[PDB]
Amino acid sequence: AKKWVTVYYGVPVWKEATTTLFCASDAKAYDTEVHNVWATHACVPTDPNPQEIVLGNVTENFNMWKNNMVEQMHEDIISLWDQSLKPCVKLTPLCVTLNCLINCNTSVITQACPKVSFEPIPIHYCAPAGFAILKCNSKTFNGSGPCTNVSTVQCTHGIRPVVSTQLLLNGSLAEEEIVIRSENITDNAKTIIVQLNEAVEINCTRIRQAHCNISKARWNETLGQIVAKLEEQFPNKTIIFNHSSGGDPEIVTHSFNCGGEFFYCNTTPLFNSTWNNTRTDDYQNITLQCRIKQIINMWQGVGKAMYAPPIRGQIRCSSNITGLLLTRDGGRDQNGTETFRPGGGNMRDNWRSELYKYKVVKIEPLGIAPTACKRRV
Amino acid sequence: AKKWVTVYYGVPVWKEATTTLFCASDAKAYDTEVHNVWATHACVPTDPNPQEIVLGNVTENFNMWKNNMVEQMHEDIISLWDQSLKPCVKLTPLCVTLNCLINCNTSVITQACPKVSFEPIPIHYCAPAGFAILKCNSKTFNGSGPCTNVSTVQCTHGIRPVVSTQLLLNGSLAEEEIVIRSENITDNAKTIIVQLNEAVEINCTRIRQAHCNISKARWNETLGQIVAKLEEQFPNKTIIFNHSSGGDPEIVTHSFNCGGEFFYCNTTPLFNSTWNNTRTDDYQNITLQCRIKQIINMWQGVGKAMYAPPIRGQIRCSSNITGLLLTRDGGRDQNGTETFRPGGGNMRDNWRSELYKYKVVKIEPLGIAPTACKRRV
Amino acid sequence: AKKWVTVYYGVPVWKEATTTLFCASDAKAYDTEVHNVWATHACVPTDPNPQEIVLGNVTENFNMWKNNMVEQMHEDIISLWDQSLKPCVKLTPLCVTLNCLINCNTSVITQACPKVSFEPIPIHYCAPAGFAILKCNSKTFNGSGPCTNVSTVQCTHGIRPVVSTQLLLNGSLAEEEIVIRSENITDNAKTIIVQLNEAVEINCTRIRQAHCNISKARWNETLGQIVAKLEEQFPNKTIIFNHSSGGDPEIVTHSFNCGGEFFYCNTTPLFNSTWNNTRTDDYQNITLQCRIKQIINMWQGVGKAMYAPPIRGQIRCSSNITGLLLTRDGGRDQNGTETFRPGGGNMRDNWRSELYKYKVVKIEPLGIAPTACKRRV
Amino acid sequence: FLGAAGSTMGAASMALTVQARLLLSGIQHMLQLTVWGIKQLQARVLAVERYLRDQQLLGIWGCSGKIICCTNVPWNDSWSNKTINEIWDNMTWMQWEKEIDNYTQHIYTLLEVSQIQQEKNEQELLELD
Amino acid sequence: FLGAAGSTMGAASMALTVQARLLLSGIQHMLQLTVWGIKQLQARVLAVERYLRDQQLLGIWGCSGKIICCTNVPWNDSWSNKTINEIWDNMTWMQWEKEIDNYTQHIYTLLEVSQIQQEKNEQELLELD
Amino acid sequence: FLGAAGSTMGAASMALTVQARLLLSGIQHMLQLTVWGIKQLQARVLAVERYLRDQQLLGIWGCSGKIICCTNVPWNDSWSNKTINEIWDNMTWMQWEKEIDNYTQHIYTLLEVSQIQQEKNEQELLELD
Repeated sequence: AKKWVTVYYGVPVWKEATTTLFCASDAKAYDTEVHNVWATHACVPTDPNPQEIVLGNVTENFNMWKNNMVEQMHEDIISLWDQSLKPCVKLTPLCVTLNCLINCNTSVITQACPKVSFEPIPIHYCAPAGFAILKCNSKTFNGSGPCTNVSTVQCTHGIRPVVSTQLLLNGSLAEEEIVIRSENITDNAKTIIVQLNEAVEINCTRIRQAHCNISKARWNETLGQIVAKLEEQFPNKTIIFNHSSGGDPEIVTHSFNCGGEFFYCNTTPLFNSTWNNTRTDDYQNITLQCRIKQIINMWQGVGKAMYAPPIRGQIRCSSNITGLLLTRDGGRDQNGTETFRPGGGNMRDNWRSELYKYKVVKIEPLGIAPTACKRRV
Repeated sequence: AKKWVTVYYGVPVWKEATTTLFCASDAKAYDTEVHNVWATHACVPTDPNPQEIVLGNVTENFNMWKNNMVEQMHEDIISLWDQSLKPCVKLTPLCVTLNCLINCNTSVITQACPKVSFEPIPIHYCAPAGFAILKCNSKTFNGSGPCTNVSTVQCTHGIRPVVSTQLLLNGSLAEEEIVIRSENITDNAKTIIVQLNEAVEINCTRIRQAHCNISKARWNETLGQIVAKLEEQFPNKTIIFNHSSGGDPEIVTHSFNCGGEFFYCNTTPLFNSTWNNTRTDDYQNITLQCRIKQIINMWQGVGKAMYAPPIRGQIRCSSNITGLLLTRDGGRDQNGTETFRPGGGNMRDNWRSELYKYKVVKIEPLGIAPTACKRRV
Repeated sequence: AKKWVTVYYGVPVWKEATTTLFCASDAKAYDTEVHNVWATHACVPTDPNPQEIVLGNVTENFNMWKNNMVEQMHEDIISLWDQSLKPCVKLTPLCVTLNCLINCNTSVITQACPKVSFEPIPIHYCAPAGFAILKCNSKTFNGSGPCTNVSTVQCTHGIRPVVSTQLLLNGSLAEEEIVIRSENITDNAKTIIVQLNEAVEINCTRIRQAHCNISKARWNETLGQIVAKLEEQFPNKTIIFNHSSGGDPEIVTHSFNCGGEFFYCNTTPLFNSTWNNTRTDDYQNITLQCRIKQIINMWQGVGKAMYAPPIRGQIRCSSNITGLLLTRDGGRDQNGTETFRPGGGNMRDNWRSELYKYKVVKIEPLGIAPTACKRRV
Repeated sequence: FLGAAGSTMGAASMALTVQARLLLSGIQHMLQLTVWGIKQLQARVLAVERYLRDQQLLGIWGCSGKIICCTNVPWNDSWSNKTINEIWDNMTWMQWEKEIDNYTQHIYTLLEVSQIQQEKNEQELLELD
Repeated sequence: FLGAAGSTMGAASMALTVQARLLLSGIQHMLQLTVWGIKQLQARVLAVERYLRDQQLLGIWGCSGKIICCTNVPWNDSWSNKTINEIWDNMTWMQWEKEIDNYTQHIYTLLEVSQIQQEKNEQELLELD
Repeated sequence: FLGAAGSTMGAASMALTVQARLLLSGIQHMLQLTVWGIKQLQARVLAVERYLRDQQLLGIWGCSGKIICCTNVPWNDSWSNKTINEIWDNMTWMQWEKEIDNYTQHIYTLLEVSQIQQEKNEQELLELD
């Protein structure tokens, strides 16, 4: 016949937006916790009854390394820390614009230091009226690959902003098997993330000395499973671990926070074992030395920070280990080997392991199509 | 000429739905009253500015034995009692499905029974968004007959869900005369509701002995009016009153719930005396002997419910009388006599005494009609 | 060619209405203040965030002395005064309809007199859903003359219901200079309002005696500026001031209240100085004698009233003067002079100097106009 | 709003014109009122939604965008068999609706088929012009 | 939503087209925020209801569901006696509305009679075909 | 809301009529939870507002007050080079939208010009009648 353009309505279509999402936490508003205080000041209770729509045969290209949600939660967490742990001295630099001796002098800051309790609280992220959030359901997700079993929602699950390096503390587990994620293997430039499917207990207890214990009977099996999954990418070579290569104290050794104390712990007696298809580790309680600090290197920029003296004593911490961060060492001098050292420190990297599913979308109804009819004039 | 079809939009229409309503009773939320506690827990503050509107020369068929709005208040008060008057043990049997000696074993439940106050408060039912209720204003209404003055509303009038038999507690009175209502007369099987336009007072006080007061000087007037009105229906008959014919202790003898006490008062010396066109009683303060009890056949299903025993004393109950349930005795041997005995037993009948004026209505706007129009084509 | 009528939609047009308005004040709900209690019982919390759209070069005619908003506040304050300071004996005239010495008698009632505090609170007026409020921003406004820089609002600014005479108490200051408002000068009938730019201080403190103190070093300059503003209208004649000319004890002298303390303060040593281009007043403290009262004349009608005995002692008041109401005297015998005296008393006038910059409107969208298009038929 | 219940069809139609002309001619408190506000707003929002949905759905019959519509379907003589004047001067809307209840199902299919008929005829007419 | 007052008729009318083209081309917390939210919602609901009611009520004159309509009633020179250029180059909406407020009511009666006559003529042609 | 993504164009077009027929046939609280009711009502009100505004603004191309219009712009072959059945039975809506995303700016201007021409011709004829 004869094709003629026409304008339709009500077509389903999606896009990508850059709106602002609000927090949502089941706060308490009665205790001294700074997280509770922040949640009470700016957050609202959770949805009494969530509603999830299970969409059908759709296929959308998910990408996690280029998401935009993280760039907002990472700026919200930093604001959160400005209400719990104020610094006695906040020493940061600032330069003066001069083409080139560029002016650069240290600036001093100080306020009150009242000791307060500190414990993370779950937080929910929701989208405003006019947008939706797609979430995937595939058991693997391939990293940054398309998946099919998608669903639509308005809010995320519970998220704990726990901060740490070289080891992922309390957090959600995998579906059925430990998985490895990386932006681009074979470039020895991007951090490798690993997610487990069964947490491993850790218990730290202690004036300037403390110990940490981890169940070896489970840790050996965890390493065995991780290595077994890992050989697939590099079958011929031999995988060997090794302690940190040096740098700032906040990255050479495990560092975390507990009860207003900044714990630093060496982690050498965990990566000295060269691994093969068989066992070469040993053959109870794995002791782990730790010493608290008062002059630390900030993670929100550059500059040292000092806090008030430590508490009297009797501080305990019990936590679960679910994820892991590992780096790689490549080169042409490699001779049938592959050394994997522990790394991390980029908080964005630590937080991408929790928002790698959700994607924020907007709906577009309009549409143009060629039809077989003709207008009456 | 020639007839054609056409469609009009917006035509009012009456229909029947099966929606659900929400309790809204004046609450206090600060006192220890159980009704106020129930209202504050699951109810809403009453409507501040309800509106009643008058239709035109409308004529519909309000019904009383086919309304469903009673089945909601029944199951709401039943839930309220299970949370308000917590028994020490609420015994309720439960059988087993066996064809036939069928299996039927006793069932028991556990619950704490601390002494609690109980003073009934009205509840204002209201239909959800999208529907309405309708009520007439005829002073007689004939029962299930079409009225002529109709009004549309959302929330009913204050109703006390008090339970009792052979005598109604506080309740609305008639407008001009004492009225008599029934569903299908001439079968001596459907209870006759007699509504009074004057309140007969009563005061009963007192530990298994108590005394109730009846002022014959004020009861005689109401009795005479009721008997005179009854004479119209069966003038050829001679009206004779008597006492109950036997049955459950909660029906044959008057019962009430006052101050956590299950009063059973024997009102035989008020309905045995015969009546005629002239008085034949005597010629003041008739003493109604009463005995406190702890035995009740749960009106909300066959079972038992025994609470903690009574308080030491000092119990008063001052009540009004504005309604009554009376059935008539029929038979082939009726030789110019009309036996009138006390009635009651199904609290559904009492709940039909306050809901017969309201019917749930929905609206459908579309309509068709014939006309001489001819759409161009 | 050939014009034809055509109807448009959405055209911007305004009008005036006579709708109602609800109080909007920031109450407390805990204090004993009667104003706070009344606001909590009937008022709403203040708006959390206002918005103002600045319109273009549009023009409007704001008439001030014929506005309808004043009566609403005047008849709303009367109720508030009827719930805070109750009189012990309320005496009012009462007549009977008789054409003529008509039947006229005095009816007296009583009420409880529990001593209670009293402090004026700011109040906001807001329009209901469907109407809008305009506002001018010119620095002079000429009184009842059109402005050019108008903008829309939704709730008026803070207002204080403080009631006094001959000296307007705490109130908003002018923009740049004192401004004079007068409905129609040269008729010696309408009260003349004057608004200042620099608030003046006053301190009045006290069994039946009290003293008031003022700051001369600022009052002299204020009076000089006021006379300089006045001289423009009257360049030829000579300005003069004088004490009140008599009447009721509530108009010949200043009168106000402090927490159940009704002060009738004389103000003769402030308006005696004859004035010309130069000063002739003096050359640190001006003292004003004050005597409390217990039998007063109501301001919301006709009739005397009585109150409870005065408080023990230690009564103080610090106040800011912002405006000034004056009367005037004409006459054919005037020999080139202008005498100005204190005024006030009509609460309508006392509130016409605070709502001169507001007006209510509703939008009428329909419009017609001629064009060159024609229909097909 | 189309008509006050009780009046006859003719009277209601006559009063509707005058009402429309006149209308378009330009001539205590407590904290717990919050819940009732929502309970009220919900009904209004639902009614607006339903009205708009029905107005848009009327596009199948060709009357979309209008309320007073008549189709080109001849009125058969096996449905009512009554004069127009009597119906339009008595037997208010409820009775008239209850009268034609039995057969009203088929008229919907007739209307749909006639609308499709006119639509197709329009498409064939498109070919010539 | 046709513009903002204070601007000439022609300028606002023209800017409306550009705005529509551009839009269509696709190019501190406290417990007392509950009340003002309901207040805001009520105004929007009322505005929607009024808009719908007026849009439906414009059906008498055959301009149903149209912001801009056309009529066939000649413009008598005894009303304003002005040229179509000066009307749209100056005299922002309010001034023009003020100028022609005396004859407004008569116009509605004239339009109603014209519409009824047009409908009757169309029905006569219908009887013809 | 017209359909669920993934389904082909023709299937959704066919099913929408049945959906309309069905829709026309009519066949643990935290006192801070009150905020969520407003959060839902605001979304619903905004949806209705946007629907009305878009429907009103769709009138430039002469397709106002409808959900499926037609225009008078011939369909070239350099845009898709595709036939009816393949488009209307395959190529889910998102894929088709992506396919012709380059020319999605010229067609708007072409359609607007065609509408202007049609309106001018119709007014020229109106001058005749």
